[PDB]
Amino acid sequence: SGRPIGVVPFQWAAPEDIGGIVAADLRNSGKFNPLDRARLPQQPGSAQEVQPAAWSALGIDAVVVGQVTPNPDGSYNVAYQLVDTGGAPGTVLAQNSYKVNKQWLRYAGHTASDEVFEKLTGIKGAFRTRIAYVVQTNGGQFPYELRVSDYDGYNQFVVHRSPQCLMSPAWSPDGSKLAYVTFESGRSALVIQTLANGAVRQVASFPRHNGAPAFSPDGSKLAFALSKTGSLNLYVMDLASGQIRQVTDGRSNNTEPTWFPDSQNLAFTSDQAGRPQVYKVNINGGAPQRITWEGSQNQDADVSSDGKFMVMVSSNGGQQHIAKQDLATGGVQVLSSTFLDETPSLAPNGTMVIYSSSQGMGSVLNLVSTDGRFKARLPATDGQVKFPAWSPYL
Amino acid sequence: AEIYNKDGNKVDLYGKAVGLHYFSKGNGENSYGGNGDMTYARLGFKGETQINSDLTGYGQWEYNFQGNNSEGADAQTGNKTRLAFAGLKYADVGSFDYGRNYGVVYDALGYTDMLPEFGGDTAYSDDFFVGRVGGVATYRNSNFFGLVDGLNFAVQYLGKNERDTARRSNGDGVGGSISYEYEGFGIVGAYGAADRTNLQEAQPLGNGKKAEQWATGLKYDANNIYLAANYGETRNATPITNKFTNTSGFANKTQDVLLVAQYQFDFGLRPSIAYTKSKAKDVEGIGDVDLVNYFEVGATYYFNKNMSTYVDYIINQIDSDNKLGVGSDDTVAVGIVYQF
Amino acid sequence: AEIYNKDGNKVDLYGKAVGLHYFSKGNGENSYGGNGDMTYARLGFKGETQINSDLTGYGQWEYNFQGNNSEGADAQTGNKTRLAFAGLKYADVGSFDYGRNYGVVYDALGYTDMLPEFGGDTAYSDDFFVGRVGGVATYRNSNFFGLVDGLNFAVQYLGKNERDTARRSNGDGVGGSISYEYEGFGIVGAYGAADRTNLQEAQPLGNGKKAEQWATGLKYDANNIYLAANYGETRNATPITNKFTNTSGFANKTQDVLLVAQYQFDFGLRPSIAYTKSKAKDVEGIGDVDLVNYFEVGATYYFNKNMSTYVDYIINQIDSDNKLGVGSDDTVAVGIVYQF
Amino acid sequence: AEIYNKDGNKVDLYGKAVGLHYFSKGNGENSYGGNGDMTYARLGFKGETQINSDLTGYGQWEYNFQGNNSEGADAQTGNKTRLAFAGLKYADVGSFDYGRNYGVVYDALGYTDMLPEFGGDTAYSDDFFVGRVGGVATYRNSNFFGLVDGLNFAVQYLGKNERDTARRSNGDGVGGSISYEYEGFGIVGAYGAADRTNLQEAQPLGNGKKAEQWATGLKYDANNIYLAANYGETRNATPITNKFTNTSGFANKTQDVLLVAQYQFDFGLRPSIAYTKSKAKDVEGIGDVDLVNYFEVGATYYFNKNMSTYVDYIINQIDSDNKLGVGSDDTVAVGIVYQF
Amino acid sequence: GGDGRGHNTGAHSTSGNINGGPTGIGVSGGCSDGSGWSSENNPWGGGSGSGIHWGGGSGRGNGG
Repeated sequence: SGRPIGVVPFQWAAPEDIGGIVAADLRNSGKFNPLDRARLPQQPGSAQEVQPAAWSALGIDAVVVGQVTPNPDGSYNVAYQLVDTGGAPGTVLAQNSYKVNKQWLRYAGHTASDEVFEKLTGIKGAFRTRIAYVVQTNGGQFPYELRVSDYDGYNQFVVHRSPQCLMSPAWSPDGSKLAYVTFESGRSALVIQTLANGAVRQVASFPRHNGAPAFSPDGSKLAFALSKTGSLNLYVMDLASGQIRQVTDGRSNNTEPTWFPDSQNLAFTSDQAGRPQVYKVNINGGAPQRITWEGSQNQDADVSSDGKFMVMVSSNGGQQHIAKQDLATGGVQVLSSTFLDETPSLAPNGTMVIYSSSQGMGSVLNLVSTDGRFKARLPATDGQVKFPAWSPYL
Repeated sequence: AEIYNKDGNKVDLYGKAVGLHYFSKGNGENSYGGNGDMTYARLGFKGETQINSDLTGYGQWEYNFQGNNSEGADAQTGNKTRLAFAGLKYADVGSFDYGRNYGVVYDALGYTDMLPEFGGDTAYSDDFFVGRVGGVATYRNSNFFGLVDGLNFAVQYLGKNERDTARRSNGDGVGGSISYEYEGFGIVGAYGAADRTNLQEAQPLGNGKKAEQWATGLKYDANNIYLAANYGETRNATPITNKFTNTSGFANKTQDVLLVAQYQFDFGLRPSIAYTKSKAKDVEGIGDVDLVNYFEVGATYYFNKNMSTYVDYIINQIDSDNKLGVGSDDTVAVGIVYQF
Repeated sequence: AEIYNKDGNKVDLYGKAVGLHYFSKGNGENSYGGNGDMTYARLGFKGETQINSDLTGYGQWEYNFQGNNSEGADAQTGNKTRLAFAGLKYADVGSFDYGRNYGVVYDALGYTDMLPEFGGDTAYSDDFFVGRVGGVATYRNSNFFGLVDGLNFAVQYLGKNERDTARRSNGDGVGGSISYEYEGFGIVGAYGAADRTNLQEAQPLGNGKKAEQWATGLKYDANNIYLAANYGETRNATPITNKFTNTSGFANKTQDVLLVAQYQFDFGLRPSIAYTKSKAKDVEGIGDVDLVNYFEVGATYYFNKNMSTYVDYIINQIDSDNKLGVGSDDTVAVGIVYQF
Repeated sequence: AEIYNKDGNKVDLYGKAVGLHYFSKGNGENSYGGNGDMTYARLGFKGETQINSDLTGYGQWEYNFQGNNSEGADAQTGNKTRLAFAGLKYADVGSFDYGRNYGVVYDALGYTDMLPEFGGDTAYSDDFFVGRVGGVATYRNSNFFGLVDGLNFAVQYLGKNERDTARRSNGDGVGGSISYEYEGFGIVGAYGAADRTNLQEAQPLGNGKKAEQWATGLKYDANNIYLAANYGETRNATPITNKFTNTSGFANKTQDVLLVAQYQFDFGLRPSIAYTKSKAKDVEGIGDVDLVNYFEVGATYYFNKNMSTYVDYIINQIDSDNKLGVGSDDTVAVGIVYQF
Repeated sequence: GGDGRGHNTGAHSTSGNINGGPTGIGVSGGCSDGSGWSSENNPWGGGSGSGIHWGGGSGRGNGG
């Protein structure tokens, strides 16, 4: 399902397949169904060349065409136009053109992807965003790498190598830093590393476990979990002052905090009621309220950017899967169907979830659209991949 | 088979069972090999671990248990530990090991020792350098520090062993061996020299202290073919026994010549041919005599790597009047083998 | 347990440990079984490989190590290799093996040898066809080429073995055995004949050359129950020792009767009962006498396949005045077993 | 290494190979330890199975094979089975095992026996409670049913063993041991008592029936450090031999003192020092004498868990005039080890 | 006979080991949630030492 759309190969072998990137982007959202290349009624190289009747016959009311041309300085011009083939046939609804170096051809494609999607949905595009994750390679000395890549698995790079565990990265709202757990010192610590220069800020090294950092959406605070009290509980640091306040206090285990859009409430996982469930608490007035009553288990939550829903790992009758819970009704919809579904992270527009599974025996991340309509494997890495985290808008 | 390959450590348990029988005219006293049931099972373990990228350590051990024996007092007869050693492999300089292992000269004598059952009689065990012995320290170089491909050399020191019998005893010894393999062709040369202990001198046969062995080997193996020719000479090193006198000792001088030609087929078949000869000289009271002089004609069907069958017919050319009570009778052997 | 199952090859290392003890009045000279600690561990490996769809090859070996011995000179006492053979199983025609294995007559005698520790006394080891011996070549047919289900037969040739003692020696022999299993019931009949060596004839007891054994077995096994009755007769085959004369040899004639009845429970329990008797006739100077005459009463708890405990009380009915110094005392045994 | 972990059952094959050598002045008759190559390989299997959540059963067996021996009649010399037992561990009440295992007193004497090759001389084998013996039934409690952490106790019964030699024989015995480990520190106390057999009493040396052993141990191990001090006293328990008289027996009284101090480094190194002493009293015709009195100075480099090298220099302080023909010479040993 | 088959001269080695590390080969994760099972669980181990001790110590009582 999804809205059918025509994505035509771009006018030029070309250094990169931009039309294929646009099709893949629109498809990954769940909101679009780019027409199979083998069933395109034509390959117009321009809006004038578009024959609307031939697309409307197939139920397509819009067509993406474009051009890639080489520049004398070795850069490339990438341009796209979106042509109405429905109620206003032949009208151009949107278009753009821009110059990129070969290594930014995908970004040029991603640029086109962002605007057409928004034109057709009114939703800001998230195809130029990034994911962070931890890769275990087969190297001996530094088996742990914190890496970042494009959402679709291309353009991978290494951000830091470490001989010890990293987990649960979280982006600053400006996209400039990653928080993470490091054992480089010999025990657990929470640190914030600035990506642009690789500088590492040390955040916390309390007794026992230091884990599960999260940046507030407004950028002022860092939430995380300490078990110094005897069990895991949530704490918040004011990043400007460095002062830490305690939010939860109890014998239960409390971890995996996520921020609500208001930068004042957290969702988190608790065993206070026995099996894991998701709770909500204000970072000031502390008294957790259970919000999950369907199924038998819910955990590892991430609240949407409008706060209207959340995604999480839910267990109902033996099966653990990525699920979505509407926060004002209790209606639960299962999104994923893979095995060992873990560590979900939402795109900044709430339209896609990246997560880890048994796919590739751990070596592959998966995407699932939050409408449930699209699922895919990311390109395989050379190691075990865990703890994905979808960047904010970039 | 590799049973454990984890934690940068790998263990390969390798063991086999052999249902074997020897036939020959008569009771088998004079038969080359013998007669009857010779079934036996061997068990062993090899292990490696890469301590560093450029440094790894390995340990290997093998034991042989014979099944032909009865359950009475003779149950343990023929049961022993063949190999038990360890060592480390550096990246390029080479590798150094210590324990109970084959002597350098065995490296040269390996080319001829390709027969299914018989063969390698000259490579006696617990002998100075020809067979597997305990108390050796060996250094080995592969491709001369990686300088020249296919040319490798080894050096070996032999700690003295004072045992009850001169047959099993020795003293301080040294030896070396070099092997160049090029384009299928192979050449080798090994030399070993050691001093005989007082117990050894006490033997009626044999004279002198310097027990010396050396050997040269040539071969070509490829395209399902294997040719080999080892010529070795020794002084006061080879054991000899006289049934008429019921007295033993060593040979003042010995020359040995071995030749093998085996073909292999795609359908798990390998006919083999081997000529052999050994003449001892300056024997005390026996002058010069031939210890072994025979032809081989045999074959082996290889069902797979883990299953095989074989046969060997030994045409013993030794005469009955031989001056050492040696078996002057032909022989044959038929064997079946499972091995993991 | 299966340690290697790859490349159409499978290896099953099977081994166990048994903490055992024997009790009886007195030191245990006159006790049926003995007295003291009888802890022992057995190790063995079985291996198969499907060479072709219709042809597979197998090799099996087992050894027994005794723990009752000390660390001094007697460490190896009682340590031996029980089974060591190989062979191939064709699809339907049958299977043929060779090595050190049980004799065809053991196939019949298996029904009675279901006891925890004692039992199968008639199936002595290194005896002609009743127990496990070295130098046998056996062919077996399953379901008569797959024609008739449950009816299977085996044939066995026994190469002569000239050992130091008449107890462990034999000569050329042949034998056969057939077993028909129908609806849980089981029937078997086995016969073996061989020639005694000169050492055997030279023994004071025993007379004649054709050493003959044969046996018939019946059983019903189902519903956690196992009934069995084996009657076997032999000539110049069973070994016998006279403490009064301190002389051994063979029995001109022997009849043996074995009866077993064992029940099994869901909760890892298996009570057992066994009657046994053996009468020798035409003994040189002793007429007819009873070698063994006893009842069994025992039990076994099966914690799981890998763990078990058991007990057995042997009511020896043999009298002290028996003319062969046989033990006229009762006995008991208690054992615990771990096995992988 | 763990080779089979399935069906709630787990098997750990553990084995190692050791290329070893002993140096000393002279042939090595008078050397503390000896002289020459002492390479040996040990193989063993451990097995567990959780029958229930609160009840599991285990079986373990170990054997040692020596490589220093030749391939002749002496191949099996020094080859033996060290441990072979089984038993079950309940959740909290405790655990009960039986077989061939270390005596309770070994628990106390374990603190000193941390040396690479030498050490634990007082803990003789096939001795009443100090070393590994066959026919023991042991019960053990960990942390006193989980009541008090770090405090565990064990009790052991020893079935009588009537062997050919008093050195390897024993009788009914009992023993107990308690060990409290707190925050790294450790304290232990063990006591054992048994009756000597007629052969032991019949020995020229030794007098009395009650063979008694007991020991107390203290230690601290942490921060890559290990300090230990065991003091044990025994009556008619320690074996003793007189070369001048070439006669053996047991010691009417014996005091033994052991002290160990070893440091460990992050880079796979562990230097060691050990003092030791044993004085026998009320010896028949020799009054009181010192059996062993020496210093240790040694080290061990750990390449990894599976590979290691080590050296040990034993400063034997025993004088030549010792009244038992004891070796009054120093000694040294150098070893290399692979282990899976 | 048959000893020559295989039996490489020179140094002795067969194939690549599964993992790099001499003593530390596993899969991944450190910082532990104490859960014993989750994605933030480090050990990924169980049935640690269920079996009883078997003569702890070197055990070389006298000497080979």
